[PDB]
Amino acid sequence: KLKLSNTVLPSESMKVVAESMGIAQIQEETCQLLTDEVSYRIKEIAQDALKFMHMGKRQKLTTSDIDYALKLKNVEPLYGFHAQEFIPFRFASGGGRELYFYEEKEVDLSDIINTPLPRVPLDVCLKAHWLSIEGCQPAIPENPPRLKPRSIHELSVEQQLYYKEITEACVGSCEAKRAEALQSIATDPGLYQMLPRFSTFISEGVRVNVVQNNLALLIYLMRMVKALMDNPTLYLEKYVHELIPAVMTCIVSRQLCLRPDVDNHWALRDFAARLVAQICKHFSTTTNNIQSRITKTFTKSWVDEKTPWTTRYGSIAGLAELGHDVIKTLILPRLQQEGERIRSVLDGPVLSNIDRIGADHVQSLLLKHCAPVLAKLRPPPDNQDAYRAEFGSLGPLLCSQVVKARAQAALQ
Amino acid sequence: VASMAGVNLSEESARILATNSETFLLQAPLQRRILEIGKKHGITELHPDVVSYVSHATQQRLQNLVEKISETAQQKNFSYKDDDRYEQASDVRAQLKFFEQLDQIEKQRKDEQEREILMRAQRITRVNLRDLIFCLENERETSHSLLLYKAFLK
Amino acid sequence: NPADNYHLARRRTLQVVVSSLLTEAGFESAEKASVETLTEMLQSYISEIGRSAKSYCEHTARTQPTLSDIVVTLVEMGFNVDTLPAYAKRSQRMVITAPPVTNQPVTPKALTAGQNRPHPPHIPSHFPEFPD
Amino acid sequence: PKDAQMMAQILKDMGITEYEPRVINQMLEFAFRYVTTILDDAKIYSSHAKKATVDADDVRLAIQCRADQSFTSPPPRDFLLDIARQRNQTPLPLIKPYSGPRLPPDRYCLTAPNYRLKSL
Amino acid sequence: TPLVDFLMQLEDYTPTIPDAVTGYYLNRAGFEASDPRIIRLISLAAQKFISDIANDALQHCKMKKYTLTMEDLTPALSEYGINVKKPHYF
Amino acid sequence: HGDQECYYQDDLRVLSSLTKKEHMKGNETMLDFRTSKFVLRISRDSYQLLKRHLQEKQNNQIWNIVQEHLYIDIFDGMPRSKQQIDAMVGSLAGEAKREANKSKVFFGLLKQDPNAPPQNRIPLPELKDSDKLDKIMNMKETTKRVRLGPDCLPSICFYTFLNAYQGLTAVDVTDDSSLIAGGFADSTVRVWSVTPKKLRSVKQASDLSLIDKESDDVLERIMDEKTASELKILYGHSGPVYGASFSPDRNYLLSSSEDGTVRLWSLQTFTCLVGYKGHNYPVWDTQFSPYGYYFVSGGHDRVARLWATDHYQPLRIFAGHLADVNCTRFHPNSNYVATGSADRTVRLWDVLNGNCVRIFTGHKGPIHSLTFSPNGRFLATGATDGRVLLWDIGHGLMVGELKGHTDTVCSLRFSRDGEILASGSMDNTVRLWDAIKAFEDLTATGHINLPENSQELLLGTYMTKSTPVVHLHFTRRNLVLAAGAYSPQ
Repeated sequence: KLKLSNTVLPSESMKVVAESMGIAQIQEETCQLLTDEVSYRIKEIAQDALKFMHMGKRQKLTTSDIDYALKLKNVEPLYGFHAQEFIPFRFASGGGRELYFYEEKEVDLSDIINTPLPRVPLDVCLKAHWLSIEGCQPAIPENPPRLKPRSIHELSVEQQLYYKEITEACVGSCEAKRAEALQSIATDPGLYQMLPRFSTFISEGVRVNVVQNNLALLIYLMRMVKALMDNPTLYLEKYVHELIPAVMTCIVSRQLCLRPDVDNHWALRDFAARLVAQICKHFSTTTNNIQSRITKTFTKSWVDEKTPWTTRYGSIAGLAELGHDVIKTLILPRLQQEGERIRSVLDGPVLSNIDRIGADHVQSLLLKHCAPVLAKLRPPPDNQDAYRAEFGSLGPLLCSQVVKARAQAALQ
Repeated sequence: VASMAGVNLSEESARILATNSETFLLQAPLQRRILEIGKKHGITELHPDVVSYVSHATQQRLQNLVEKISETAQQKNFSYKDDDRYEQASDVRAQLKFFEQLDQIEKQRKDEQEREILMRAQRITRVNLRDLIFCLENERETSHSLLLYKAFLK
Repeated sequence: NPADNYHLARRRTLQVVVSSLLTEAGFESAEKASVETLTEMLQSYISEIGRSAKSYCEHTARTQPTLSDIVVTLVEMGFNVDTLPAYAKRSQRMVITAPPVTNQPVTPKALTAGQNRPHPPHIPSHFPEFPD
Repeated sequence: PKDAQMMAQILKDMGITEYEPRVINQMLEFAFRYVTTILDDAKIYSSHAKKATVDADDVRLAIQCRADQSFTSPPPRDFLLDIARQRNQTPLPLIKPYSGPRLPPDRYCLTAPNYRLKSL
Repeated sequence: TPLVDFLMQLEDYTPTIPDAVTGYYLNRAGFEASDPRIIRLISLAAQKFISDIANDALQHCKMKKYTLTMEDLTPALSEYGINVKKPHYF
Repeated sequence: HGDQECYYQDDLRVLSSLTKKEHMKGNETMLDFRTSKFVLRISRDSYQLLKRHLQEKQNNQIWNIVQEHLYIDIFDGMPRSKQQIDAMVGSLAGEAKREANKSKVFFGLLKQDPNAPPQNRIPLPELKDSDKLDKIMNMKETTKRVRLGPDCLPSICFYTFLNAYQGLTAVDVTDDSSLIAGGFADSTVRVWSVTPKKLRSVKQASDLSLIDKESDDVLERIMDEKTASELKILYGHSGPVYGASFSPDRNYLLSSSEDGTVRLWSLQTFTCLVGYKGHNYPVWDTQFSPYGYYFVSGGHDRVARLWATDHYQPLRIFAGHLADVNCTRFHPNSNYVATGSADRTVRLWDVLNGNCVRIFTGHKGPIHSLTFSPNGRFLATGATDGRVLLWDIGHGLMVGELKGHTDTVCSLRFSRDGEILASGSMDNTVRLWDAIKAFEDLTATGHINLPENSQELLLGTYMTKSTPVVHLHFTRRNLVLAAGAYSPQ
């Protein structure tokens, strides 16, 4: 079965061209005579431009194939203009005209000058790799993809040794070892079918690693989670039910080790955990299961009276990094409670506890979020004392942060 | 002539000064020549001012081609080595001559081996066909033609 | 993106050159189809002195073209070459800086590995090592 | 568009599944260039015949006088087989044994001293 | 030798078109960058052609300055013997 | 049009466009189809039923068209099956006569072989002491050469072109895996050294005049170390370079392009030497002889020329094809030139007399790859239908059909022993075929019953990452090399 037809250009386009040139009152047989001649020349060239596509070993007819197909038929590749003498440009392609259907048809002559030129790409180089090693294709990134019998483990001993080396490197005794092991996790294609043992090693580790608050052990495990996530080959949402309560524990937990000093890292432990938490709510999303569940736990962490301030700071960070609208709809009705908590830490003399440090970190983070939440939905008018209607927390310094954001927008 | 700033006007006016800086067809056999091609169209007689107009048209066709091949036949007669504003950059012919001398040394070694085996037993410009071919593949007429295609084998 | 950029960097510089010459003339704000017309005549003009001055030098048995091969190439395009020393010494002229090159950032990271199985004797040492 | 949707059907009738978006835009630019040089020559031929209406014989003349110059073809089979048998009759020449790098005469090669201007 | 003198001056001259872009379209046609000054003369010749067309188009716009339209490029290239084409199909 | 066989859709589309007379008067492929005769090999058992339906006056008009436009070549035998007729038809003016495939072909190798031509048949060049020094280190590589077979499958080393935003259109590798050439769409040829030995030019003529010849080092003395790169770019084509061919002495790169010239680049000076202008049309392929003096170039003008690197004009014009000569391959004895083409025929041409001695029809698309067996007995051809057809050369008969590939098969090569044929196509796969089990049997019916055995002859299929396999090469120690630009597409 082949219902192949002969499609020509419409004749009602050929009369428009003729009467817009000075040739009026053309007959239909005169006009049909134009549209079978030019539709043959389009068919003659597109069949002849398909010879250059095949010879160049491409499957896409580029714009230069018609330039050589025209030159082959002794017609100038020039499309915009036609030179009767032909001496200024003799069968020289000018690369066509960059024109569109949805174009503006008028531009300003200094708009084209002030735009940045595109980056010239890298030159052609010759790299060698292996398609086949004695018959077997390697999984390198240059390649696409009555007694019952004594059973064998589903991992090989090379794979089991690889798992042991990667896990003993990912506990961060040496930093270059970690970084390679993290890149190895980030791009091994065959790291599926080992992923249960990695997820179990992460989950089990954080839970017996918060019994004594060992910050590096945790910072290395969170980097292992981040290296597990950006791997494109492996299927993760079968294992995310173990991954998510591990990161929530890094963010919402108390620190058993020295309260101050590494709290700077503790903020980053809560910074790395809140980053991977909102990346996990970005992926793996179905209706009303993952993002709303962690949002509900973060909000009941917040509205809980008389919290641990480490847990308070971590939950504040976690609710803060959830995106544009989440701080637009959630952080709004709670400024008075935040201010009252800050006032209590300030009044009570107790300085040797961690309450004061927790309060300062929470207030700074909340004030930065409130700044763009404001820069985003209102003009920057009355930036001096109008914020005193919102208990005067960040005030003019918040206004200065908004001004810095406006300067960054101007630079963009 | 229809174009006042025409681009082939400035070509053959600057080409002539480049050659300065270094037909009239027979009316009797032409008039029989036009009339025989006119039998295939029904053009039984011709106007008396046409057989001298085609002769003026054939002259300006070949004079536009004689001037064009003369400015490329004098392109090869420009010796750079007499001038000392120019510097030599790459002489492959001399390297080839040294290689040929080495090949001759190898041939002499072969001859010595054979002897041992025996013991044991006012510049004048000439226009080539290249200068005519070069002025055919550039112009639009006679670029894809059977007269240039056959000229590649003459 | 990069294959488009290979052609586009060199076309967009040609368009900026055209816009700058139009501004020098007196035109501010041109029609869009009139700019892609004139930068198509500009690319076809550089590509025609490329093909014809190479043809004039290789006709004289050479491989790289001198000045005497371009002043005969521009004559055969009708240029009147003598007016070019006066055009080069304008006071109105601009300079469009060349398209940015990704070659300067040619190589981010290069490294080697060990434990690869040895080469069999039908594979020389200069081929890549067997992987993990 | 109207005439651009017919251009995607001329390519699909020729089996061209994959093409750049600038391919349709410049085949329309060639088709417009081709019809405004047939009809431009058609009214030149109509003014030669002195008729105020450009009728179908004017377009029949302007097509076949533009196709006689523009769209050429490779040489025909009776021409290729005549120059073949004129060339294939000549026997192959023998080779000199130690001539060196085997090249044509030096006016047919690209090996000249290849000068350049002195920088000063 | 006026042009030989000009090409010798062309070292230390930066043209409006870069030599990385003029040299790209010369390498596309077989012309290889032996000497920068030769690339610069080719760039200046192309610039003069486009500039002359533009100036003729501006005289036409002033007769009918400001915006350059296809109906200004049409009589400007008509004395050059170049019939420019409207898009008419977009 | 719709009752025509599915393999004829392309010709049917060109015909649907052709409706006028003047449209066909400038096609030159349907102009040569109208004047030639379709050969139409039929059996005598079926021709008796045909002639008993045409010699009667009831159908004397369609009988008049048959005896005017169609040859009929009759063989005495069984009528062929439908899947055997499908294997050998597909060309325009196709399925040629057996009287063309009965000429004596010297398909043997040079140095007794009765199928070998004499050494003085074609005037081949001398073997120099530097060329005799090459074969001394060539047989040291043959010492480490592995026997491949269906068990010891070879290792494939893919040499991918990573950036390649100018489109790569031509690859060649030297006979020893030392250089890799790349023909690109930006009108450049780029030579890469793959051994750890940089590409050096020889010294200039002033530096060679001060040194002496007759020294043992000589070649070493001449090399310039000031010019030493891992990459040399060659400029001078005004169009995309489509052919690339090394000479067997590792000098003398050849390249052909869209501008109609074949160019001979030196690899000692890294400049262009000669531009061979015989075509006015895109030269789609070129190849040096395996002895390195002659070379054949096939172009869009439907001929293939034989050149000699000493004359500006060709020696032989092979002018029998009806479409573009896509491929041009020399025989291993260089007395015969195989030219595949776009009219779905492969033709062997004798270098003496320029005569077509074999016509191989049976492809459904334009032939985009040819290779010869190292015996010289067989010829593998690939085309856009994904079929690799194995032809005999002495019998002029196809001996097998390999139908594993999906898209255009653009590269074929046999092993150095002949044990494996490697096929690379646009489906980004390198398939390996058993080239010993495919030629286990060695007529007057002019055909053999092809076995439908492709599944048993596939030793393996290896998929490239988004990379069409443009070249396939076999190292002298039987290691597969392949080169292709990586196109993410």
